[PDB]
Amino acid sequence: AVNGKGMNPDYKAYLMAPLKKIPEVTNWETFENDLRWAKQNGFYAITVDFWWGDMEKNGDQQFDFSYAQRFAQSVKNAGMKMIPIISTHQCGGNVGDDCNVPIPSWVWNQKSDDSLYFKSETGTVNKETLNPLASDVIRKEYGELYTAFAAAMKPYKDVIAKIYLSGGPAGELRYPSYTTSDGTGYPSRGKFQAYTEFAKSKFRLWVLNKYGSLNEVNKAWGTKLISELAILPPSDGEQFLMNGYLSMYGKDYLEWYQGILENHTKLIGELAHNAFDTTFQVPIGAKIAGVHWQYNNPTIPHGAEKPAGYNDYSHLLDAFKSAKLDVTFTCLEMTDKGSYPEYSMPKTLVQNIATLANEKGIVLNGENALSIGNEEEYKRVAEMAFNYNFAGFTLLRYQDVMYNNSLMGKFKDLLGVTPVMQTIVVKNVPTTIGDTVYITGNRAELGSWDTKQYPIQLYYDSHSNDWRGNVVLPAERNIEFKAFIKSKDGTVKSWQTIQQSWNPVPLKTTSHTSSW
Ligand SMILES: OC[C@H]1O[C@H](O[C@H]2[C@H](O)[C@@H](O)[C@H](O)O[C@@H]2CO)[C@H](O)[C@@H](O)[C@@H]1O
Ligand SMILES: OC[C@H]1O[C@H](O[C@H]2[C@H](O)[C@@H](O)[C@H](O)O[C@@H]2CO)[C@H](O)[C@@H](O)[C@@H]1O
Ligand SMILES: [Ca+2]
Repeated sequence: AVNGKGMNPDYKAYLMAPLKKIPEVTNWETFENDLRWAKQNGFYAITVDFWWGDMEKNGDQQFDFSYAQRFAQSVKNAGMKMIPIISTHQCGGNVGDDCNVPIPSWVWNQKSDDSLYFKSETGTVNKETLNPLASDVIRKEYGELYTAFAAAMKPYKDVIAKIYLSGGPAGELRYPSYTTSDGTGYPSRGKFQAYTEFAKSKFRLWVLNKYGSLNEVNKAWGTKLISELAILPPSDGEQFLMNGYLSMYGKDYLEWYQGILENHTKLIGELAHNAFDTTFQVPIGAKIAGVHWQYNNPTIPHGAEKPAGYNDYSHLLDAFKSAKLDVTFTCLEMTDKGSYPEYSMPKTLVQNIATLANEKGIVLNGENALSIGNEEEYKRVAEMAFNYNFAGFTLLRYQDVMYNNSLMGKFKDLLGVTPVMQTIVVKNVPTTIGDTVYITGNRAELGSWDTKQYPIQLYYDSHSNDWRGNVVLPAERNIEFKAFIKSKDGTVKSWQTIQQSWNPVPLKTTSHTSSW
């Protein structure tokens, strides 16, 4: 893996449940059979959306956690674990949405102003989730829902492995910048969603709070605004994305725009920890979308990410760290294109996020953006997961593998693996001062024969006078590997003579010993 390391010891595979209720797509008895089959194929837990529109449908504090508890019982019956997603977002309207579960309609009556929803540059209204700006309502409702859900799930704390929060559209922490109705779907540039009267006033007061007065604002932006009401978000989104973003105004607007998402993260994180920590003691996570299109566009750089709220990934990730939330990223199955008209750089995106997460000590998890029907995609997911220190991978979605034995088996082989610690010992390595030893092998867990950035580093054991290392390998999988020396300057000096193999890697810890 990157930086002489191996696969993450805590790696786990998860499976996404259907979008609809089990009773609609199947029956409880069969569901339990499925869960046992999934487990048989390396899946540790099943992630599931518990829709806000279902749990507090009729009115404020009129909860219905019956489905959730029933679901939990079957998971317990199957001998599995579950990862619930408190979905405070709408089901239906996004890609792959075979459902229609809006958020509680009575919530929109709480406010008389447009503070609860989103409005695009062109006036397209979005209501598939609450606008992070209405923190007062978010605090009341999410606090109430998180606490209520905790109480109802208390009896099943044993089958709950982790809890996901919903940061916005599709359960991701972002703005609804890419929708068909707004005409901003992939691979188009996104539109900013801060055009409600409420959003305008918040930005204005935020700016005035930072500078104090219009005189100091104009002095900082090098502008000539006559009135405070002139302080407004980008009237021309494309122009802003072309060069407007480079100005002091641009920096300020993007700071606020993204800041709203960072504060949201710290809020829902605080409420979540307060609600679940004492009872469950499990990690809580949230998701960051994979806005890979218009990434390397020359005229409008990151033209889709910015309107979604993603301007400074490093700054965004600090919010997760402080809120004590694990991060989940998607697009692990895709590869870079970076060509007109899409300018799609998914792989590059993932690598950057992973590197940032890893340097910040944030636990990282991944998902596939779209359904997979070929082992090739699984292979890509494997390269990223095992080489970029991902703590877990969640397959989207249930039906894809549950009703296809061939695809299910390939998933088992490549991704449904159990990481086991093993000691690799190499004897008689003709090293010179400055020489470092490494091993690389066929599987993605061993760096896929890469010698540049994915090899696993070995160290010299002065007591036994050899090179060895505690490497984490996939249990019960056949592997082929070879040791090699790297000169001080970072170039391959030589390779071990005979190719080594372990058919298969033992489930129990031991050591593979070979000579140069
Ligand atoms: O709030 C002041 C004005 O901001 C925007 O204008 C920006 C423009 O969006 C940006 O691309 C350019 O670089 O800077 C100007 C301001 O200097 C709004 O479009 C204006 O209506 C506001 O008055
Ligand atoms: O079941 C979890 C969520 O699944 C969908 O959202 C996915 C989307 O389909 C996928 O392309 C993208 O990469 O990730 C998101 C989030 O995992 C549903 O649309 C959501 O409503 C569900 O919460
Ligand atoms: Ca409530």
